[PDB]
Amino acid sequence: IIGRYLPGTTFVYRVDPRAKLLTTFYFIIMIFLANNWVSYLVISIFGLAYVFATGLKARVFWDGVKPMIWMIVFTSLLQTFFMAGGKVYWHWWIFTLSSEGLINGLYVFIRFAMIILVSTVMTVTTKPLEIADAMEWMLTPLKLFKVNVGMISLVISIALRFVPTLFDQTVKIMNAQRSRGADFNDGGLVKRAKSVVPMLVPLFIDSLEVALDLSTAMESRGYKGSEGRTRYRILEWSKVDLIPVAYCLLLTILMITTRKH
Amino acid sequence: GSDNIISFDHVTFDSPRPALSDLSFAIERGSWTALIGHNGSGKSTVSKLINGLLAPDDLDKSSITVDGVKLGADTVWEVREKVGIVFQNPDNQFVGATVSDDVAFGLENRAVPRPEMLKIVAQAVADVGMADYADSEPSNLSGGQKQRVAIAGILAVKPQVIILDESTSMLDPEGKEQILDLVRKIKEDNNLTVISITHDLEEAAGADQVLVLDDGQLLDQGKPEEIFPKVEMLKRIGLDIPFVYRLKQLLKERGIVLPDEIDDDEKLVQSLWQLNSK
Amino acid sequence: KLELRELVLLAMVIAIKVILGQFKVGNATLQVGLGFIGSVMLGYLFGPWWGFAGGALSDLVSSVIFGNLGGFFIGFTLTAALGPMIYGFFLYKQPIQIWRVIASVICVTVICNIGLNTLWVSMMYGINFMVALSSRILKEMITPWIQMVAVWFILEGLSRVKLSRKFWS
Amino acid sequence: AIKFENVSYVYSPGSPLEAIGLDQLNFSLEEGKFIALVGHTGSGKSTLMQHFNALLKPTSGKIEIAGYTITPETGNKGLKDLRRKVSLAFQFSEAQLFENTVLKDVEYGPRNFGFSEDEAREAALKWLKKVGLKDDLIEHSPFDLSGGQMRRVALAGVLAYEPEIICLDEPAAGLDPMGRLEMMQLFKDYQAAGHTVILVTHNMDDVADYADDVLALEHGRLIKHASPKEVFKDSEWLQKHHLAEPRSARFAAKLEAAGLKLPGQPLTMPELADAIKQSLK
Ligand SMILES: Nc1ncnc2c1ncn2[C@@H]1O[C@H](COP(=O)(O)OP(=O)(O)OP(=O)(O)O)[C@@H](O)[C@H]1O
Ligand SMILES: Nc1ncnc2c1ncn2[C@@H]1O[C@H](COP(=O)(O)OP(=O)(O)O)[C@@H](O)[C@H]1O
Ligand SMILES: [Mg+2]
Repeated sequence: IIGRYLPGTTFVYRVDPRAKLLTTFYFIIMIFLANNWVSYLVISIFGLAYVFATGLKARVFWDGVKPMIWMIVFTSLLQTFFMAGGKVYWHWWIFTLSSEGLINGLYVFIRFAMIILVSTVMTVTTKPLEIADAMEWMLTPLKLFKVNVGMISLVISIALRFVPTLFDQTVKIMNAQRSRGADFNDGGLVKRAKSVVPMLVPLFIDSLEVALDLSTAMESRGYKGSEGRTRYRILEWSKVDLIPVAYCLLLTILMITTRKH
Repeated sequence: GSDNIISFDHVTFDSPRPALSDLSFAIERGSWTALIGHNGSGKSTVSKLINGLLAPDDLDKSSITVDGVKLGADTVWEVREKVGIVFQNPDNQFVGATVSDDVAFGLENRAVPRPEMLKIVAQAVADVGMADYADSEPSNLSGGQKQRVAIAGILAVKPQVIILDESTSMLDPEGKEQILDLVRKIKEDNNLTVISITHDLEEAAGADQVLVLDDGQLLDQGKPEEIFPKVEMLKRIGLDIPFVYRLKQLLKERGIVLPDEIDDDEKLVQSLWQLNSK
Repeated sequence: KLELRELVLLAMVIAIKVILGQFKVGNATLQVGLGFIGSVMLGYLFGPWWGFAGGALSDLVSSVIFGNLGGFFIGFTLTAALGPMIYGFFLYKQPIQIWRVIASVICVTVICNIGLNTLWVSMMYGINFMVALSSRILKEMITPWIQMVAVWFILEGLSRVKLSRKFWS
Repeated sequence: AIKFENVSYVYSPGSPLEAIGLDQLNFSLEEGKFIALVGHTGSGKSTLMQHFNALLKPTSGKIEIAGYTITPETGNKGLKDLRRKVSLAFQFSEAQLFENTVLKDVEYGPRNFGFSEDEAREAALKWLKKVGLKDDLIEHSPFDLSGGQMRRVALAGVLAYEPEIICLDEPAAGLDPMGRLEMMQLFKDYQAAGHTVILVTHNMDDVADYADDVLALEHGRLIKHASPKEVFKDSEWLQKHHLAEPRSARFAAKLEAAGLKLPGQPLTMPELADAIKQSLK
């Protein structure tokens, strides 16, 4: 289940990952401003345009939205019942379908859908290393606290490298324990709780040995702290990055004029 | 002229038994000195102590000198630039996110400008046989490929000594042979010194000088053709007798008489053929 | 501060938390994610504040490698950083006790799962606080009583591991 | 007995990444013999290993092992009794030690399979004595041990309940020659007790010395299944299929290239010495 990037040639794939992440963050921020049908239509048009500009099949968005469709439906219906009002179409003990209730449910569903679609667009069309580089770039202002962002970037880089390795080690450890009778999903609450130790303790031991070996390897190669080091992998801007700058900026107008002040 | 020289010293990590005790040896320049011993003999601590990761317990009588500079707290980061180590586990030492980044880690650490870094990394990656894998992730590579990346990263910063700390132990035999041949080619091309730390004596059979360790003490030293015939010492400390000498011992117990100078199996088979004349 | 070896161990624990975030235990309808276990590891081993860092980065790293389908937002990062902070406050250098486990689990599920997560879900999706809480409170009332037993056994195992030749204290 | 019918295992069925782990396999391994499973890296030895205890289930295949039958659609229920009779030790099994005590770690195996609190303890001490680990090291933490001692504990953990079939993935990879020989003789004596041992290894000397059958894989396809004196008979065949040959066999080939006759096939050192003695007789 590791790896969600899907290659493509459309102009979205060439946008700098920092600009793409900023566009995602700004879209999530701007969704907060939608409170009437005009603003929701505006965010709908802009989000759907951003989705179509990727060129991806709708199946990837459907696969991304499957894990949360129950949550979406439950939240929308409960908001419909709790914000009911106006014309009533079906009344029961507490369940009262209403025009305002349906409007609020549609609004909540739209917010869920477009947040999910923007997140899927960001995740699918960007390589994980580039997302990591963008995230490390956005941690630069923390230097005003004089925090060593070099160590933060090093920790993120090392942790992202070792998730695929430690996952396979976890699979190997589970298989080794199962081969001698371990049950990892049976036996009731206490036994299920106990069964996590055979998974975790050898994994922690492997993490210890990997930490020691990698620390020795890094120290032996001349590592003496993040101060005074150049970089090999860099992110650089282009012309295409003007597209998200306008796309956000234009949006910032269309919301402010149209939202119910 | 010796490249590495160590005067008698001992190191303790806190523990009753010191890991090393009065260790004293010299290593030539342009050699393939091989360090062999038990799995608790203190070879890895020697490797880590050569470049200054570890320090001797008494600086007033101990001495470590590499390339004519004496090792000390001030001199570390200068000896560490001249010697590089390729460790046992191929993937534990793989720090970069890709092959190119892993090779470029050492040059980043030395504040090399990026325009020169690109050329140096490309040349180092091309020196080993992984020109097309410059973007492969660590998990997409086998053990031999990751050891090639480690050797390329060590070669990028241009050291004068390469210490292979049981690098080929975790590889398949073909991977072992490929890595050893690559290291030999690199040593010949760049004129380096190679210190190979290994358990089995097959690798040490081609060495220019053999150092054998036990309980942190240098038990013997010399050419492989003069260390191996002392089979009783090898059996005493529990080491693999190499093929030719073990077979010669079995012929001894079988009653066949052969010269003691016999070596690599071609000489042995020709000796049997000339004996077959009678 | 932390030496290089301890920084690499912190990255290892962050990766372990990220991986455990994907593992579920339970029957066909009631499943609990093992992510909380990682948080305990960040609080038991590295203390209240460093675990906070390990809490935040683990949210970034996971979002990089498994995808943040729940919306790229900084509030969930703050919650994932705040959890291990409380766990470290309750468990860092103190001997393992039942009441520390009870208190740490209750406080984490009251401040992070209930509260902050509900507040940010409500703010993101426009619904008010009571709507968000009513759509969640079942899981946040069932799960802590399982997390208690799991955390007790994990702490026993980790205290077993720490007092060995492997750990370098 | 162990028997495979037409078996295939395909990693990630469908999908752009669809690697065929195993090809059409058809073989029968006789109970009570020593079998060495050989092949180059990436040949599918680990998948064939995991197929034995139904960790990996076939895709359009049938397996008959220890009386059990495994088919692609079989369920996870009832595999507890299969994994009691067919047990696997993985490569670097010492990494699985997690318990508070050496004795507790060794008896964690039998206890999972219904052994009582006394039977498990007695079996654990018996196998701790057998593997070579001495007495005072019991009641120690498994982590406060040497690598060889940790591996001995790990192997005693999977031999403690006397499984009928034991499958070992490179058991003596990093041990000393004394420990390596001790472990190999332990497995040979276990085989001589009536149980079946399946060894996955790259060392052809061990295959020549101990194995009774050799199971050769290439790219997930079974290429040969015969006695060691027949698998290593043709050097060019071994070279073609990425298979190595015993060092004793290499010396025999070189001596025959020198022209000296050697009766039989000296795959191990005593046989080579006797062959030389007969040649110069
Ligand atoms: N971190 C440590 N703290 C204390 N003692 C240690 C530590 N690491 C190793 N030792 C001990 O120091 C001695 C020397 O071990 P060393 O690592 O040098 O052995 P080796 O056989 O050369 O290793 P390798 O297999 O890595 O080549 C051994 O007795 C070992 O148990
Ligand atoms: N987790 C996996 N996912 C997909 N393909 C795999 C996986 N593991 C192995 N394979 C493929 O299946 C084949 C079987 O390899 P393996 O059984 O590991 O051989 P060996 O045990 O000799 O290394 C390999 O060639 C590999 O490409
Ligand atoms: Mg294998």
